[PDB]
Amino acid sequence: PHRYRPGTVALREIRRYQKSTELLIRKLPFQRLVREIAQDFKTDLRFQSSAVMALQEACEAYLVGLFEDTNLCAIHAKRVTIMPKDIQLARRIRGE
Amino acid sequence: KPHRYRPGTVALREIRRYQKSTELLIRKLPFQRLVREIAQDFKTDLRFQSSAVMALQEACEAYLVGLFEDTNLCAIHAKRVTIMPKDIQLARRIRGER
Amino acid sequence: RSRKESYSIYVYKVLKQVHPDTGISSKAMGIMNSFVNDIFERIAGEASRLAHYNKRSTITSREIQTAVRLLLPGELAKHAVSEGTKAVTKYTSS
Amino acid sequence: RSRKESYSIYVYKVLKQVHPDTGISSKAMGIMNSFVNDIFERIAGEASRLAHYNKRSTITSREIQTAVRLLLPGELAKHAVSEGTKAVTKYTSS
Amino acid sequence: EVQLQQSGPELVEPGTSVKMPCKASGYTFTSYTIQWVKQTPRQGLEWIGYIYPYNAGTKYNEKFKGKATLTSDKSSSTVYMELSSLTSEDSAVYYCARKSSRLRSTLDYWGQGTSVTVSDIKMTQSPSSMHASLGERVTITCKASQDIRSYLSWYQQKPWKSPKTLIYYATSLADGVPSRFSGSGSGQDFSLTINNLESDDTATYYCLQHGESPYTFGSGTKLEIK
Amino acid sequence: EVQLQQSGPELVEPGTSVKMPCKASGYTFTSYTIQWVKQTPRQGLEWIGYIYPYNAGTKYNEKFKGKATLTSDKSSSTVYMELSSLTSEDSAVYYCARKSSRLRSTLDYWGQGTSVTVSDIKMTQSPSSMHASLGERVTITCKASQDIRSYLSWYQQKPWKSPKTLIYYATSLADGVPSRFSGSGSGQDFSLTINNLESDDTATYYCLQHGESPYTFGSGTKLEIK
Amino acid sequence: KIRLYQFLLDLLRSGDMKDSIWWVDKDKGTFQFSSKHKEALAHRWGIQKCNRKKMTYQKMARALRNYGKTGEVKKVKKKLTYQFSGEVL
Amino acid sequence: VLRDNIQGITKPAIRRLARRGGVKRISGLIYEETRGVLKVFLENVIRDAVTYTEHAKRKTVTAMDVVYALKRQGRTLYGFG
Amino acid sequence: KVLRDNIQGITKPAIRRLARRGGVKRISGLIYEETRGVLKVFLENVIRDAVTYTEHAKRKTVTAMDVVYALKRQGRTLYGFG
Amino acid sequence: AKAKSRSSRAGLQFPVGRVHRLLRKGNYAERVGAGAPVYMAAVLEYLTAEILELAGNAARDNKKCRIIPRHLQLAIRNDEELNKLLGKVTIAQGGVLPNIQAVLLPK
Amino acid sequence: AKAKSRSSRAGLQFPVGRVHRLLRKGNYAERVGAGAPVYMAAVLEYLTAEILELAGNAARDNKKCRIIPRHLQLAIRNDEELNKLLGKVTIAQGGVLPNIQAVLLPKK
DNA sequence: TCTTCAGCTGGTTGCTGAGAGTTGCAGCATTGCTGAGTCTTAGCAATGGATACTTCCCGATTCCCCTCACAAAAATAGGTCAGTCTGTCTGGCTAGTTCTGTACTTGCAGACACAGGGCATGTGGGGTTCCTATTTTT
DNA sequence: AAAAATAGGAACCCCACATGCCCTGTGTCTGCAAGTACAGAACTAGCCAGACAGACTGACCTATTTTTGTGAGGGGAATCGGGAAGTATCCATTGCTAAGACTCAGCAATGCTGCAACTCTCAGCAACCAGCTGAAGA
Repeated sequence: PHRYRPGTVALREIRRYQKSTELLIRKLPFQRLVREIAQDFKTDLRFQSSAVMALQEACEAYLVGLFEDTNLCAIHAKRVTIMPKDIQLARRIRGE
Repeated sequence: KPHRYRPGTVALREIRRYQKSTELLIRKLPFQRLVREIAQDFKTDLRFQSSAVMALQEACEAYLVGLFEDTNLCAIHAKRVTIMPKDIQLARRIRGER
Repeated sequence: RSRKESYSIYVYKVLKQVHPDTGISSKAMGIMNSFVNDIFERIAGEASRLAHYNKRSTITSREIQTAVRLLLPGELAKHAVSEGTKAVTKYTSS
Repeated sequence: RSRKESYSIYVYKVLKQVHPDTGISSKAMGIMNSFVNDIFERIAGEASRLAHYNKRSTITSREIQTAVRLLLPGELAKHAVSEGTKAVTKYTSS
Repeated sequence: EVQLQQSGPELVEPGTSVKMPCKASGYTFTSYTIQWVKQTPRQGLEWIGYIYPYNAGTKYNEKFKGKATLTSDKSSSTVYMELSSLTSEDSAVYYCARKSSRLRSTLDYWGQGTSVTVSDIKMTQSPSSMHASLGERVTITCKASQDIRSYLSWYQQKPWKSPKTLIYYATSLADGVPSRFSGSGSGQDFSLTINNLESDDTATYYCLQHGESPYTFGSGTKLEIK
Repeated sequence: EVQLQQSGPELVEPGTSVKMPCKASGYTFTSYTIQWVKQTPRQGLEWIGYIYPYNAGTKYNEKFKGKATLTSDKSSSTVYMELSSLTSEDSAVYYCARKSSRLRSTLDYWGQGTSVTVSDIKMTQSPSSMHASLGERVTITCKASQDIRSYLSWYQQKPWKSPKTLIYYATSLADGVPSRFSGSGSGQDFSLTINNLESDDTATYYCLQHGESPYTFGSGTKLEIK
Repeated sequence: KIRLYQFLLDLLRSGDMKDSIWWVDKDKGTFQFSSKHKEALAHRWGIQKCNRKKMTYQKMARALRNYGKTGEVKKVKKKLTYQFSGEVL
Repeated sequence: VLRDNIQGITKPAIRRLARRGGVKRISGLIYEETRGVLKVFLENVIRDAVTYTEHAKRKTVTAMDVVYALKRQGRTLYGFG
Repeated sequence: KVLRDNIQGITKPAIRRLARRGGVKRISGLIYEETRGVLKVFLENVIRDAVTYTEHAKRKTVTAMDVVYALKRQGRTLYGFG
Repeated sequence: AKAKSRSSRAGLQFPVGRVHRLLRKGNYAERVGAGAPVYMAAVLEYLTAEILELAGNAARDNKKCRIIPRHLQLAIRNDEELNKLLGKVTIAQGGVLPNIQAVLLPK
Repeated sequence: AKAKSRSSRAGLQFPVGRVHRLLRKGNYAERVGAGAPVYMAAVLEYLTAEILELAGNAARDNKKCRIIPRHLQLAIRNDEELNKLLGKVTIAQGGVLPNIQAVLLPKK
């Protein structure tokens, strides 16, 4: 059958997701994760829904900023594929 | 044939001598002339303390050393040992003020 | 039943007076309230620090004007000092 | 005769307490005075900010307790709160 | 301090395409929009479009869409206007001028003007010309078609010279202008009042709105002194 | 949560190069120094060296200089000790344990111990071994040679087990230890106070100084219950 | 608000895109709707009124019959017609 | 008690967060390291948030204190108070 | 008096010394121009903030304390000057 | 006499007395001047009016009645001065600008 | 009655009264508790004692009997917690920590 | 019998460390009162169980297109060197600026009557939203 | 035959609109103290001026890093398919946040004091100079 060339489909969801504004990470595993990582500080905390919304959107904003930083980092090296050296350099320049 | 050093060992030697020396690498007279050059365009006939211009001095060499080691990490990332201006622009971009 | 005491209606009135027809969501009101509050403690902390700098126990228009010049970059500073100067000048006449 | 009011002799006392046989330059006095002032204004701003967060008009050992748990990272926090706790306990018993 | 350099005059046959620059200095280049305007002797001034070099955003007039093209170089702080398929009714003086991205701001500084020769809302200026001595009142009218939220400014240009900004937001004075000028009016009726008249004040005056996307000038008004 | 994974015992002929890991988890691996100590039946616990993974800063004991070799791996959170040219008197158990960078801090959590088998201030635990019932009154003396600024830490070691941290900074009780244990003394003379006694107290006790660069362990005190 | 019949009279007075709706008798206020561009009118009126889902001609037919109860804008028995009164013109 | 929910963020989720940032091609070693940096972001942010909630004697964590913690960290968030 | 042409006053061996303080082995001959540009924008920013601080103080001589505050403005806290 | 608001006196919509109260109990200074709350109401109306104009222009370009936070994101991210002012802030359901590298486009 | 210093009452060296005065006139709140200034003094003595001890070791292994700010930077840069507390610092007359890159080392 | 070298006695000119003077600031004695600690209960949102379905994710295949390994160049920048041009460090000298001291004054804090704007609530017009019954041609 | 046009019941969202009420911002009066115009002491910034020495810089050789080209290879983009949690409503519970009432603990405010801190001045000592006196050497 007809098969699309690689990259064209990928830039299609690049185009539809850069104009999209909804949330990208599923709510139930993310709240399970935040409860698991909050369990170690003090056992049996409690979360309202807006707190989980704030954590999830702060994580999405931080990760998309970090990913565009790694994009500039990787395309500086004349490459279109990101490796952990790129994220290590981005976190080192940003001070982490 | 006079004895000439291969490139790099003089560079590594001045890396070693300038990483333990703490004195100021910029001459004071051109730097204070430069900050006066900056100073006319905001207001006329400003006056500066010597401690003030040493403060701006060591602040700006700290900023340039931070930028240059960021440029170093960017150049090593690009499988290179030479720095080009695109490394400085990338460092300025990732640090957020562009 | 607890007097939440937000800034929603003033952003509503300014939005109506300069855009007579545009609609508006409450989520953007939350965005507006967070923005105006964040600017408020930023510029108020700058005014407090600058008043404490010159051994001033009062905050009048001069130091907080200097805080406007420090915080808002570019044309924002001169336009903001224009609006504020006009406002306090016609307020002085009352 | 200008009454600069630095902390040079006090940090001199504590360094002669902990290192009895070492002198120190005035540049390090400037560094340490700037350090104590900068750290103090940071932690005091966080303490006042936290007191404003809870509609509390005072700063006691609990607010500065939480604030030094906030700003000092990791095990510096627990050692600092241990020594601060025994200090305020000894001052309480007088 | 601020400079807006342009190119020289062009002697161009019809049917071709011409590139000219607008090199500028003295300010942060990426933080200001650059506008392009042409000057025809029989319709006055005609706004073309603008560029915002912070993100290379474009916007063109629908009367000049396709003919007009803006290209910007961030490295040399130089923007380039491109006219394509030059017809006979293109011989005009072309100006490039700076404006901030703020809506309250207006066209503050101008280039010298590139004179190229070839081989909606309506704005009305009611008194076309007047004669006055060195000390009396003069009143100019800038009645508009639609409603504008005080987004109007006045300009004075000398013959064979760049325009100079006089008022901004129709009421607040610009930089370096004396207090003789005073603007008033809001909504659809706008006016500028001049206190004292001098020998250098005789020029051509225009009022430009920016409350809407098509930036429209008035018909112009020539002032005569003594 | 804090875990120090170590390898098992090894049967190595002398003169061979031996490397073992000190894998850690449950905490930020770079934030803490990792110390190294060996224990012999004839000399007791004896400090070897440490590495700090931020700058790979290594400091070795003078009598273990050349014999000991440290390497660090930030990727796998592992720290390796290398033993070269194995002496016949090297058949001993080897412990690597966690310590923060502060001089107020000390060795808080310990590894299980690798029993590797081969085919300065003199500080002294004054009481040799105490015999007690379930409710007596005991006190252990840790007089040193020179002065230390309360840089003493008390350790309890069960037989064939890791040592357990009891007191830090010679007076402050460690986390997880009950209030029955308390340290006292400053400068050169010190005392460890235990009021209540149970069956689990039957172990060997140590005090450790860290005011100087070569860390020296105590002679050891074996407490006996009923 | 009451923008419905007002703007329906307004684009008729403006004379814009008459393939969908056009005048047949301006004195009595009647007009004849096309059966093809009604989906374009549905999308155009939905984006003007800033709705949540796509408008259907059955739904605008449901909405515009409420004016007959009030008595200003009425409906007569002829295929795809709708008319005003003398007061609202 | 809950465990191993770091793998709960599935492979197309890291792919879609890459897609928002403009990333064209992603190597296989990206995903676990992004999980690790996401985890360290949660541990510091939730540590600040739980310290704020322990100060107020509240065992229910508010979104307002989350805005507090992100604003002190340098990543101020809007719309939640 | 008036002053002119001192942004080229810093020499390229001095920029080389700054680079060798930054721990880089090999530099190019093209680095000095944007080095001067970055240094230019950094001091025009800090002098704008500092002369604003001085101009509130109704002083004509810029001290060192307002310099410390101007560096503290961008999260670049400067030490040992008070 | 007749009560008259300082906002009504100064031609402000934002409440001068309320921002005055927040300056009194905001722990900023032991005394506060008269003109500072008027100044703050003026500058806050400037900031809100300007970014609401950019958001309304973005909504009118997209042809929406209602201001969405996506319009606010497109309003503040498309200006250099607002990006300098608001670089370190995240916005609820704002998203990012549509931006790709030109080299990522195919030949 | 005999007056004793609150530093002497707490057994510290930093002035509790000066700290309390600076807290009251620092525009933080109009009420200040009793334990806050002594707790403030305690954490300040901890920070100063730790940094001066690290500078003492840095002077001792450099065979110097006077602390230079280079010793202060070698103290403050050699700890992740100190560097995290002082990420945005510029220390006067100290230089930079000596580090080398792995690629810039010679191959042989 | 003269000069010349040398030491004592008395007054001068600096020199210097400790008794004494001085002043800003921490600590001690009340006090009231007001913000902070405690108990109670309403009430409202969070946590867990139920269920369908629907979207997403995990798993095998392909291939093709980036990327890394390697050779040639060829710009390009580093090591020496001659001449130099300029930074610096000395000493002085204004002289515009800055701090200290007062009067007073004028704008701002404290306290009380109030009433009008702001908040939550509910309602009503003006729209949307689905689906089922009736009637004319294409 | 048949489906677009035609009514209508029944809900469903949203933007204003009215109202109760409540609570806090205006207003007026009284007190009061921080800021300021003014005058003078002092202080250090900019400039001046000369000697000098050492970094700067253009030139030059050379070596060596980088870039461009070729090419294999393997890793992930794309695709199909089938199962599996995500989630949207729906409810029960409960616990825990907070308003309100009550009671009181410590801290701002006031006044006095006393030690804190280098500072202000002081009386004896080191060197300088001359008159007086006395021994040495011609």
